[PDB]
Amino acid sequence: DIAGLTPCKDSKQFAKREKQSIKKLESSLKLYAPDSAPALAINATIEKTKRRFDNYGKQGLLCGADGLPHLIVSGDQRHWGEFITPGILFLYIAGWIGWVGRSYLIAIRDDKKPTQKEIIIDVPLATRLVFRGFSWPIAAYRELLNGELVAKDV
Amino acid sequence: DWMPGQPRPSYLDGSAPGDFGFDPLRLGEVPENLERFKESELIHCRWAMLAVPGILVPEALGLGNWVKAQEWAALPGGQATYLGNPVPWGTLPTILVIEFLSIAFVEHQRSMEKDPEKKKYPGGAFDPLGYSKDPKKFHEYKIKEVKNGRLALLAFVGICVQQSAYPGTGPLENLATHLADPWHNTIGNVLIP
Amino acid sequence: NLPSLFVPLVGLLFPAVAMASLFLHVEKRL
Amino acid sequence: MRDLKTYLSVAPVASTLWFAALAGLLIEINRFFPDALTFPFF
Amino acid sequence: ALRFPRFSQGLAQDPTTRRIWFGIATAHDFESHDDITEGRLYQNIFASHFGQLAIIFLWTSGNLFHVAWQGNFEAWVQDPLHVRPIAHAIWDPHFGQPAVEAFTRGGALGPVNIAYSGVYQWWYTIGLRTNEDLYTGAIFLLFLSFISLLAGWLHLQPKWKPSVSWFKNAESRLNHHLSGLFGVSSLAWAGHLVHVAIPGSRGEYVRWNNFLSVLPHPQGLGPLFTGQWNLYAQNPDSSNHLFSTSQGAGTAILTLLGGFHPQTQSLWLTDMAHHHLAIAILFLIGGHMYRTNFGIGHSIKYILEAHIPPGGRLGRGHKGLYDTINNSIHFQLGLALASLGVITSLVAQHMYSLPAYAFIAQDFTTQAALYTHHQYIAGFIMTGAFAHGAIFFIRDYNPEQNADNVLARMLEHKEAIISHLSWASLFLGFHTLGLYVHNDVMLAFGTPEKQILIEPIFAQWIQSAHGKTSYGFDVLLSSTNSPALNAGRSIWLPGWLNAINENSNSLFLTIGPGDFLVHHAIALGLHTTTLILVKGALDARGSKLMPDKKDFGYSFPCDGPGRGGTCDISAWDAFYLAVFWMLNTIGWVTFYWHWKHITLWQGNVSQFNESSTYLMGWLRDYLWLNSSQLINGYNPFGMNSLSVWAWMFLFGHLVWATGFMFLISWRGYWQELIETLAWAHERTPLANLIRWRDKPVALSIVQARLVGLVHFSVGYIFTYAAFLIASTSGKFG
Amino acid sequence: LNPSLVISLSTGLSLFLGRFVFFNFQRENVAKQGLPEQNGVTHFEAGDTRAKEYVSLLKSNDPVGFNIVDVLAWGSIGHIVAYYILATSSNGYDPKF
Amino acid sequence: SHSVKIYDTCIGCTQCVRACPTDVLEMIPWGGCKAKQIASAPRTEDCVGCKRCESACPTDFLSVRVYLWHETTRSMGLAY
Amino acid sequence: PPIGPKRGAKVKILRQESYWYKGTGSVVAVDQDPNTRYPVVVRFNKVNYANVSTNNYALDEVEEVK
Ligand code: CLA
Ligand code: CLA
Ligand code: CLA
Ligand code: CLA
Ligand code: CLA
Ligand SMILES: CC1=C(/C=C/C(C)=C/C=C/C(C)=C/C=C/C=C(C)/C=C/C=C(C)/C=C/C2=C(C)CCCC2(C)C)C(C)(C)CCC1
Ligand SMILES: CC1=C(/C=C/C(C)=C/C=C/C(C)=C\C=C/C=C(C)/C=C/C=C(C)/C=C/C2=C(C)CCCC2(C)C)C(C)(C)CCC1
Ligand SMILES: CC1=C(/C=C/C(C)=C/C=C/C(C)=C\C=C\C=C(C)\C=C\C=C(C)\C=C\C2=C(C)CCCC2(C)C)C(C)(C)CCC1
Repeated sequence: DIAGLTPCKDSKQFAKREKQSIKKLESSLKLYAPDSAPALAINATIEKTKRRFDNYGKQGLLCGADGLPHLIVSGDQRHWGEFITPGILFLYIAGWIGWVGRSYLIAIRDDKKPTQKEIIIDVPLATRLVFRGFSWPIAAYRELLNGELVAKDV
Repeated sequence: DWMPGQPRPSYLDGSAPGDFGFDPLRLGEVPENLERFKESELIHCRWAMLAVPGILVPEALGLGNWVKAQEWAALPGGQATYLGNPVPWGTLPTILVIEFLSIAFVEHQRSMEKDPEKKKYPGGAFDPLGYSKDPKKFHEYKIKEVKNGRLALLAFVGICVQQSAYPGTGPLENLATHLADPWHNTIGNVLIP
Repeated sequence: NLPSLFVPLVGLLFPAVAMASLFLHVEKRL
Repeated sequence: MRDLKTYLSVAPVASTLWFAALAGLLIEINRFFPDALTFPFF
Repeated sequence: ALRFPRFSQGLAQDPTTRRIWFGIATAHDFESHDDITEGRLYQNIFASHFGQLAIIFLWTSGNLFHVAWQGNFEAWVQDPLHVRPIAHAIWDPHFGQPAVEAFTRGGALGPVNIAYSGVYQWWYTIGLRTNEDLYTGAIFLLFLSFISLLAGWLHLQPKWKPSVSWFKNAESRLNHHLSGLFGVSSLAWAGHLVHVAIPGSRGEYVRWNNFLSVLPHPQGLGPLFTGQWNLYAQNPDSSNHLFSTSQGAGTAILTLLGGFHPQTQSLWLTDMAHHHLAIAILFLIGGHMYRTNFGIGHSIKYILEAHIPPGGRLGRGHKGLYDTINNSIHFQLGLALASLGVITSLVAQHMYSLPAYAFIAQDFTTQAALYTHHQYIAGFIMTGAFAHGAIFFIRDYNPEQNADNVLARMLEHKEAIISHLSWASLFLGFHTLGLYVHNDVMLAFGTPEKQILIEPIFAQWIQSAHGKTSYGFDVLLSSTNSPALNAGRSIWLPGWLNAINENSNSLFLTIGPGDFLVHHAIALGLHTTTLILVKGALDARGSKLMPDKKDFGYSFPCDGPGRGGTCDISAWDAFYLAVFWMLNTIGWVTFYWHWKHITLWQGNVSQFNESSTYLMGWLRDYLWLNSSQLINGYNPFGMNSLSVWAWMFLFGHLVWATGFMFLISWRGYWQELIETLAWAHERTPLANLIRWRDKPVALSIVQARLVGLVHFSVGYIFTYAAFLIASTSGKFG
Repeated sequence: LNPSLVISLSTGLSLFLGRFVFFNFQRENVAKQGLPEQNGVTHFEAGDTRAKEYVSLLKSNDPVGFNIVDVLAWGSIGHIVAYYILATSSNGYDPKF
Repeated sequence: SHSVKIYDTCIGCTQCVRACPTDVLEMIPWGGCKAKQIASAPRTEDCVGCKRCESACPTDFLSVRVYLWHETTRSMGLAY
Repeated sequence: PPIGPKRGAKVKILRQESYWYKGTGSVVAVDQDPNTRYPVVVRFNKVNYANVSTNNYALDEVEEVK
């Protein structure tokens, strides 16, 4: 497929890895009575392994000759779940955090002792401000247009 | 005004030919550059006004389109055909040396004159019919040339972009393809494959 | 044969002479 | 009481509470949605 | 003056041992010497240049002499792939018998060192065949060294010493350097290729005696002047060709084939002759650009004055830069070192991928050694380039004469520059380290399938663009309908596409996620080293912590413990800090190269591909695994030829660690200690009969930074060199 | 195909252009750009003994001022174009359309 | 010997002199500030270069400057 | 007549070697005695690297800003 890779659903090496992992955990499982709690734990790890490989196979991940997923970050629309979509989620959260922290710093900057609220958090003010991050992209875009985002002549 | 509701630039009062107040990048902020731009704009407008029919008319006839009419020079023994006639000098180095000397001389003659108003509208030998008679009608003809030439430039852009969107086409071949089924033959298919 | 002459020449005699000479130049007083 | 809430608002304590909540959250998310190299919902 | 150093009265009057040390470390900083003038400055530099050239000629002459007198050259020419070349003989009276035995190799009569510089392949490729040829070379170079000393001596006497106005005639020097130094030299080299090297490649031994009888081409000279040059490209060598023989030999002297010689795995000699001829023409025609004595050409000053964009986004543009650069030797040295460092890395990257010497690509220890060599040289050269940018800003920069031009605007928005270099370095660092650590945790917990392995799809797409088929992207040169493929099918593309898709060579090696990660580490190192050096240069004239820094010079200890503490606030200190990051960066580069190749040469490319995505893989499957033969170079059970590399390996480990002392311990500790020692000496009978002429003191603050950086670097280089050469040569593959 | 023909044509045309076409442009540009100068003054006035330009060779009884240096420059161009067309004609190179 | 200079930004608070451990600096009369005194460095041959004076100056930027220069027995603080 | 800016006025520091260069501060008192070379006393919101928050400046080193 892309970059000479093959889908992990079609990869012999991928299935060989799932097989060798499961047989490894079963080799550990042969040591304990099947009713015992170590046994149930190793069974849970086995079920979680099958869930892992089956999900990677389902969601269309490409594999290398190593039998391991490789991520396509070029922007190819078949693989936005591998970077572009979690990336937009990240930028939303990071923009949220930074926008909220900036809101707090602006809110306390004209206090009589600003540093006082930087080492002892004004939690009521913080709670008032945390949900501004929900609309941070509109707020920051509007500030960029209005000229409130950047300090003048710095 | 090109865009109703928008404040015209400070340096565009509307007096110039074809001045509708369009310079959103303020590229004419410096006056010297603006004058140079009026000259160069007229040069492009006139090259385009000559080149558009030279592209279309041989296509309406049996001759190839504007792209095919350049193709003999790619192959080594190439000889041109003007109206189906294998013109003898049609080899690429011949007409290439010819074109370099002739074009270089003429255009460089334009480089060595600085009126600067003659660099836009020289006239004289280039106005033998004397359409510069009535300065009102001559200025209206300036608006005439500028709008005609801008139109020709836009058309040329359409020809090149259509040529990229349909390699080995003709503007009139594209037009006929559209006239067949206008609702299913559109730029929409090129914008949306 | 020649290395048996020049290896001690540049590895023993030359460093001794250069170090002694540079020592003298460096400790001189005009 | 007021002084104690003040102490609990101080930088290290607010940090332990905040990151402890964040850790419990991320742990539980990886508990119900383990592994996951991708955003599968598209 | 009155004693050493005679160029510094302030140092000669020092009663401490410092006087000696600083006399050595300041001997070449002419601008700081007593009674210095501009004329003396330029003249001392010029003579020093002749002295350097003499050193270089004498050094190459020595290499020639030793290969001819103690080496394998004649035997090596007959069997390039089964004779280990000999650098020189070993006469060490400290050898036991086992060392005499184990180092006696390469078919020699006593202990010898195997050369890993690759001079055998080079001299063989250019036409040298006999030890006699090598002796003629060595005597010729000894001669050239002597005439270098002669000219350097000559231009120090009056009427032979040039005026500074002559040194500042930039247009003339550029015309002669481009047209003559670059162009004519290249043209002559094409001459040597077609008259000597290509004949020697076809079995003809052409020397000074017979080179007038022999024709380089059967029709030669006449198709050149007619303008039908293709007769020179007519009959190339056959794809079945033996390099020292007339089998498969053609008659062509100038080709554009594009690949490698199938036997030697190196570039075609006719290709190289054609290359030097063509670029020689470009340099000749380009060396007529600037104005001298004939009323035609450019005023570089006028061109610089002319390049000022309207709208003023660059202010006054490049106005005043001609004097700013021509009057500042540090600006010139900075540009020279920057460019020279770039093309040094370029040489490193192109000599492993496109080998130009016969039978050098099969010598793996040599290819590794040369790549490492030139990458470390390139690094040091880059750090120096920035160092002299800073020194320029302090000593030569005239703010009023560069007012509002591009150069001053660098200083004017230095915080945006420095802050964004900081951002890029932090992003690269956070995420490259984060992905490596994630992958290491996945492999620790036994779930390699959970790694984050990002395909280097952009570089892969570029390799496809070059015609590599490994990734199936079907773009230009990788696609049949591409105009770029059609345009070159008749020329270089058959040989090129043949070479790039051969799996044995290093031409655009196949890349995967492990290459992605290390490439981002390399980006991190370039950005951080660049951040340190750029901040150092732009803050050299001052900061908010030290606004008057320009008044204190390039190198000073600090500004005391006031204002918060000011250690390592000088620009020199920024260089000193950046050298560590350069050693780190080139360490990553060379680790990368050597591991990828050592796995390629073993047919075990997969080991790199799978193990390079987590850092334990690098620690265990590269360093630990390949130290095996090295660390056994000597042991309780005996020795072998690798012992010199085992010893050296520890030597570096020692020197490096010694450096840590000077870097962690600072001065006052040692000064008080030395005071107790002075007391001890004066109060010890018999010994107090002996008195020191120079008061023993602890090394200076800056001096300790330098000494410790030097130990750190010597240990760094010697350690990695021992491991590189022992791990490759021990396997030779 | 004939070297004397192509070289003579190209060099004659180059000398011709430089003489009757591009001469004024050449001179006004070499005049406004002027002699190279260090620290606000020419290299020779600054003290470079060998930076004095040669006014003897630049004198020509050619009415417009065309001299030996002009001949050398334009003739060089004509020979470079000439050997370009010669070498490029004997190629046999043809791109695949 | 190290060079030491005073700049007319000096406000005459005397702290550089009080800080100096070798007595390099003095207070001399002057008319440029309210304290009517300015510092001076008449004994820089005894200056050891510790910059305690600079640590003591309240002026922004400093009004004492120590330019470490040619080393002597006195400037290296040697008792031997 | 009073020399220098009004007390309490915000001024922009023009002294390039000042920690507060191109920043602003509040005027405290302007010493009207001539021969005083740096009569303007400015207090600042942030301490400099010497933990000092006030400094004297010349008349041409302060620019009154509202
Ligand atoms: C400049 C490059 C160079 C280098 C790095 C070496 C390195 C070496 N040489 Mg060689 N040598 C050289 C040039 C060089 N040589 C030249 C040009 C000649 C004359 C043809 C010789 C002739 C020579 C002989 C006969 C012998 C060596 C030997 C050796 C080895 C032991 C060192 C020694 O005996 O002192 C070197 C002895 C010399 C005579 C060298 C001086 C030759 C010229 C004039 C160098 C200029 C020296 C100058 C006064 C100081 C300049 C400092 C430096 C830049 C050179 C050593 C590995 C010995 C050996 O092989 O041991 C196994 C040995 O017997 N050398
Ligand atoms: C392994 C050794 C090491 C490491 C990790 C670093 C790390 C760094 N150096 Mg440094 N450096 C080193 C050696 C090292 N250096 C040496 C030997 C020298 C010579 C003295 C220098 C001299 C030097 C200079 C002069 C500069 C740097 C710079 C930097 C930063 C570069 C930007 C970056 O990569 O983003 C961040 C990268 C990291 C690797 C940070 C790692 C830590 C992460 C964030 C862990 C996260 C915390 C985690 C939750 C655990 C919490 C622990 C808990 C107890 C709180 C970075 C923090 C440059 C800089 O400041 O960049 C702006 C800079 O100018 N270095
Ligand atoms: C309000 C918090 C905040 C904001 C909005 C920014 C914003 C910015 N920082 Mg900064 N920074 C911060 C905190 C913040 N920083 C802290 C706490 C530190 C010390 C650890 C730094 C250290 C730092 C460095 C070294 C650099 C930046 C840089 C930058 C710029 C580039 C983005 C970046 O590299 O992020 C990187 C972010 C970090 C390295 C750490 C951020 C710490 C957390 C995630 C944010 C703080 C949260 C805060 C506690 C919120 C309080 C909640 C409140 C409502 C009560 C950007 C304008 C770079 C720059 O100059 O760009 C040109 C750069 O070089 N920052
Ligand atoms: C064409 C290249 C070139 C040129 C001509 C110069 C020229 C100059 N440099 Mg520069 N520089 C360069 C490249 C260059 N440099 C490079 C590549 C670097 C990066 C390493 C630097 C970094 C640099 C700094 C930081 C400084 C200079 C300084 C100077 C000036 C004085 C040097 C001096 O007198 O000290 C004399 C030099 C020595 C006595 C050398 C002894 C120390 C060396 C490094 C130890 C050798 C290693 C060891 C012995 C190897 C043997 C190991 C053994 C086990 C085998 C001088 C004008 C200094 C200066 O004047 O600043 C204004 C200054 O501080 N340079
Ligand atoms: C055609 C006339 C001419 C020529 C041949 C030279 C030649 C030279 N000049 Mg000179 N110069 C000239 C005219 C000329 N100059 C004039 C007219 C002036 C007055 C305006 C000057 C004034 C001048 C000064 C002030 C100085 C020089 C210097 C130099 C030397 C530079 C050092 C060097 O070796 O680099 C050699 C360069 C090359 C070999 C070409 C570039 C190398 C490339 C970029 C890298 C390698 C290419 C290739 C891959 C190599 C393969 C490697 C393999 C073979 C191992 C050099 C030999 C400097 C010097 O060293 O003084 C002695 C110096 O200080 N020149
Ligand atoms: C500080 C300072 C300084 C210094 C600086 C430096 C040191 C710099 C550097 C730098 C560098 C180090 C740079 C680099 C660069 C590069 C570039 C700029 C590139 C180019 C490119 C291109 C454009 C290419 C292209 C191409 C081709 C041609 C073909 C193939 C493909 C490609 C695309 C690749 C000075 C002295 C000056 C002054 C003072 C200050
Ligand atoms: C008297 C007279 C006349 C005449 C004139 C004439 C006849 C002229 C001549 C002139 C000429 C006729 C000139 C020429 C030429 C020049 C030059 C200067 C040259 C050159 C060449 C070159 C430079 C080359 C190069 C090369 C080489 C060598 C190698 C490779 C190839 C090439 C090309 C690169 C007339 C009547 C008109 C007018 C009156 C007067
Ligand atoms: C698409 C894509 C891609 C690409 C990318 C790129 C190439 C980009 C660019 C980008 C860029 C080139 C950007 C820029 C920037 C600039 C600036 C100028 C900035 C800024 C920022 C700011 C201003 C911020 C602010 C804030 C906020 C908003 C929130 C938080 C707080 C703060 C304040 C921080 C790749 C292939 C990779 C992957 C796939 C997808």
